[PDB]
Amino acid sequence: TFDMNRVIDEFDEMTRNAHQVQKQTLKEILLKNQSAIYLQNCGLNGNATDPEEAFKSMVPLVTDVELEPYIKRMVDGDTSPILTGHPVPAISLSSGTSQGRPKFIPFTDELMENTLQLFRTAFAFRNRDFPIDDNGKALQFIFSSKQYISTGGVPVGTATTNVYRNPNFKAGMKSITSPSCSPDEVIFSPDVHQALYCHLLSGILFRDQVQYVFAVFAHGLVHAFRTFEQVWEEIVTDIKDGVLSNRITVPSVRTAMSKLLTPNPELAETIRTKCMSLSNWYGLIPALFPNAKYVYGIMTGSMEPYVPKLRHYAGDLPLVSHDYGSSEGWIAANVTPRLSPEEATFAVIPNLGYFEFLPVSETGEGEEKPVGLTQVKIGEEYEVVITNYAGLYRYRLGDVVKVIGFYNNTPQLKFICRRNLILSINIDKNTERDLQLSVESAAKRLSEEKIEVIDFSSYIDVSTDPGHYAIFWEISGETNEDVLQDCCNCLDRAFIDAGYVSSRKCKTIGALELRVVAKGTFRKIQEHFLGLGSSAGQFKMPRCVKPSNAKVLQILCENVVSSYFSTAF
Amino acid sequence: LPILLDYWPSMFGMRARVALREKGVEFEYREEDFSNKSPLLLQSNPIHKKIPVLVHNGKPVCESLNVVQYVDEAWPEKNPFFPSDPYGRAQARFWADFVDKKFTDAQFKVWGKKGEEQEAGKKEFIEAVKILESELGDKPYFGGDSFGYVDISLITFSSWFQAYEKFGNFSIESESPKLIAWAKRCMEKESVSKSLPDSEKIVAYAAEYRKNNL
Amino acid sequence: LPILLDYWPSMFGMRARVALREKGVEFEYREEDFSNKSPLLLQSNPIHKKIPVLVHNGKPVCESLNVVQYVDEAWPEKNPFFPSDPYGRAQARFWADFVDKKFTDAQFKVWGKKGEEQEAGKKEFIEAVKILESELGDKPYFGGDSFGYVDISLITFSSWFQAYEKFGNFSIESESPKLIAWAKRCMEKESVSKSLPDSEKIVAYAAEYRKNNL
Ligand SMILES: Nc1ncnc2c1ncn2[C@@H]1O[C@H](COP(=O)(O)OP(=O)(O)OP(=O)(O)O)[C@@H](O)[C@H]1O
Ligand SMILES: N[C@@H](CCC(=O)N[C@@H](CS)C(=O)NCC(=O)O)C(=O)O
Ligand SMILES: N[C@@H](CCC(=O)N[C@@H](CS)C(=O)NCC(=O)O)C(=O)O
Ligand SMILES: CC/C=C\C[C@H]1C(=O)CC[C@@H]1CC(=O)O
Ligand code: MET
Repeated sequence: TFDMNRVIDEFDEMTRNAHQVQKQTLKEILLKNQSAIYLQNCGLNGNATDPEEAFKSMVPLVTDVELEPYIKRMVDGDTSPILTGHPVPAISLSSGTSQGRPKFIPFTDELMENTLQLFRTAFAFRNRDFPIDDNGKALQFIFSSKQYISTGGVPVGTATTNVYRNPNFKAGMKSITSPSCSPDEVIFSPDVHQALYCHLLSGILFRDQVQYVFAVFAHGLVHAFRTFEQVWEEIVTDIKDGVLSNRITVPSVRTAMSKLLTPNPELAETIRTKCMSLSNWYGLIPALFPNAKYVYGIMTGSMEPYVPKLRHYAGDLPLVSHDYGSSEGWIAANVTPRLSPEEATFAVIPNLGYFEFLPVSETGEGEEKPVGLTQVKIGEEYEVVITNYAGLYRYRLGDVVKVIGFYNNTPQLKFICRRNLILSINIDKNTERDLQLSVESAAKRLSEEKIEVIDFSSYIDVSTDPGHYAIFWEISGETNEDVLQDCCNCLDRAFIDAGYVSSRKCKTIGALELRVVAKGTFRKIQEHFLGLGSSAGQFKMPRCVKPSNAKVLQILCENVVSSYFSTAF
Repeated sequence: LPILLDYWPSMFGMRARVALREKGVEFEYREEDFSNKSPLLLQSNPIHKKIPVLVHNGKPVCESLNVVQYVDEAWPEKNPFFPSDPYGRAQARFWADFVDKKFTDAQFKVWGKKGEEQEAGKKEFIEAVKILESELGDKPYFGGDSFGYVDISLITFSSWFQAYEKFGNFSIESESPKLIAWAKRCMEKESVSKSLPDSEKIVAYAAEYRKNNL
Repeated sequence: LPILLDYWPSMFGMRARVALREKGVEFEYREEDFSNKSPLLLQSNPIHKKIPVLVHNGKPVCESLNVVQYVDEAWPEKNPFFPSDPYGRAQARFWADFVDKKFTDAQFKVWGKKGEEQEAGKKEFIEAVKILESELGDKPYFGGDSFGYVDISLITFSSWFQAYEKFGNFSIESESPKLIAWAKRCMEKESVSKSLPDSEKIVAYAAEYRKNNL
């Protein structure tokens, strides 16, 4: 039951109660997960009078690689419990690479309760600084239309998709946020790139009522407001004629869009007029809806260079930094939304998990043991280690964060991060060069439509015999099937190495399948990543996924705008 | 060698079987027929006549959970089913007790009753199973850093997980992936592998219970 | 201090009450209007909503037999109810399991139900008081040479003996004299002496439940 004042107070109290809820959380995680095999070798039984000391002393810091082979076991046929505990409802992935190899993490139900508590507070506090209509809606470029399964018949999954797919969230979203313009089906539309300009449609529809434009980052807004560039008829011409534009080829989104289409000629006059009358599209967003109190998302560190554009799009409209945290971990939420992107700072949430930070102080690295989150000195930057119900215990994330100050008894952290990573020899390659070359050489074919590809990826499926490769393609614009079929061929044709060739010619591994995905999906993979509990930087994305990456996977299956196998061979 | 008098379809008997196989202590299995029960079962259990009874040192222990609790402490040298702390074991007995009444009551209605009892048993079972899931949250084994006291106790119902699916019309995987697949982990262990009878035989037995019992 | 949620006439509450004081702990008792289950109780046991509940280290312990186990394991230095051998533990846990199944329902039938159900119950409890007397044999106390775990479990039912006698219009002692005999002998221990409410009160609570549900 959402309410402004009582939620503040509850969170006011627990942030001030930081030490008790931090120590109780670790204990309540250990209570729930006292039987972890990882824990077993370490030698924990729970309870005791030194549990936290035992936790630090009897358990070692851990990297992605030795935890990979573990959580691999969960997904590949053996649906068994591992680092965390019971069989996971689905599996995470991380930016960067685990030994040049795909990353792995599990999620649980409690962090869904965490979803509901955390938006309530962030949204409550923002709404105190920027109150909102109860009967208004919200233009949010947010999408979760795609769901995949592991070889074991177990969904492996992303933040976006799972949260929205989970049963409690539409019921739990009603009173803390503005009802989405976009049907869930167009959010759940098999074609995002098509649905995305339709999402634009959607958010603009009730513009006087909408309280904000929202993306997790400026780039999406930018993308979208650079898609404000990149769409605007279709909508007008297709909303005009009461018939959706023929660019849209999908029945589900076609039926939904169709039920709301009748022929209106006066409005074109209006929508049109405003739009070519102004300078630079300075203030895109206030122009769309004057009424929006603020612009929302994460504008700090690496999205900082994308802020000018947003600002250019945003005009005088205030830019609000969004909270920080994710499927692996949630740490900080903004209870001071008014604060600018440049002065943006973030407040660690206390009951989400147990967090230890490794100091970088000496030169590089310097040898120092982990200290309490409250013990972290103000002004100094520590590497982030995160313990939580996602199943990582004393796991180092590889990111540097800065302590700006303290909200009562709780610490604040800020992000100037770039990429918290080092590379290792990859296993999904077919060098990135090749894969980047692969995408580049085949993309030229879609370039005759003069449309350029924003991002890409690849997959190996060892469930099927022969195992078959999967490429994921993210381009700004729609096109026919023949050309994507051709592109799939070139991807095979673009990987220049000898060994690729001997086997797909021998077909022990299936014809590389190019599954064209819709625009903004890999952007979505920036969306949960910079947002990812750690320190801002999380921006290197592994280009091809073995059965060792799973967040990207959930994304991959259901929004196959086009799904095809090479006609050659 | 300890002798265990066991009913192959009885779930409690499997738990004693799992216990002795988990430890690595050899035993002789004895199949009891309710029709002509052995002199020992009647001699060991004069009133209650209930499997599985274990006789160790010429001293017969009764109840399966008891077999388990007795079994843990009478050989505590290699495998600890329970945590060292008294309170961790507080959840132990409580959770054994949980699964033993409510869970056993729900499921027995599912494979052993018809009409509203099925329906009541369904929602009850699904809720029970949910409660385990939600309370346990993210735990590989119930009872401690290795295999646990209530893992064993709950793992016996894994054999009956598919008879419960088929009779109840509900997938225990679909609403609660974790518990059904917590059952698949334990299957890899030789304890659950060799102390847990095949799915097909017990479902016929439960199905036979339907034909046999009106 | 060890926090108790108790019901004035809950025999199981008594089992907690009898156990704690037996071993040597100063504790608090809270009386419960079950109409309004306590905020700490619902937090202790949301789904069961039942007592006795002993709270230690800000942690809730539940179920009567469980609570007496918590009692032993939390300060195992002065008064152990259990024998040293695992098997005597098993017998004692077995005998604790006996009192709860047919023994509890039987008395529940004798003062809780009438007629067709009543006489069924009265034959049930006299059967169990017979089994009980024979297993006692010569012993000063079931559980061990001295005060035992399971002594604590069924000693609390002895205050309901008046209730069983009056509505039951039967004398349990003449058919089985030594159980009831032993129970007033157990009364001498200070734990059971202070923990147990008056029998006329219990009789009248039983009457209160009878008069209402006719
Ligand atoms: N503290 C938290 N830890 C983990 N997830 C959280 C936390 N708070 C909220 N969530 C939510 O988890 C939900 C789902 O993300 P999710 O965990 O399902 O995908 P996942 O498989 O764990 O991992 P990933 O997104 O990296 O692939 C989101 O809606 C997210 O907001
Ligand atoms: N209390 C014992 C006995 C349990 C019990 O009643 N088991 C059933 C097997 S399903 C049984 O023995 N039934 C005997 C019968 O059907 O007569 C235990 O928990 O194992
Ligand atoms: N196994 C439990 C059973 C407890 C029980 O039957 N409790 C009754 C008291 S007679 C109860 O709490 N009923 C709940 C209520 O009255 O609302 C225990 O031994 O503690
Ligand atoms: C449940 C909390 C709501 C706020 C979180 C989600 C958003 O609404 C935007 C991203 C954020 C997740 C992230 O930071 O990755
Ligand atoms: C708004 S719900 C969660 C959004 C998050 N940034 C994601 O992309 O997963």
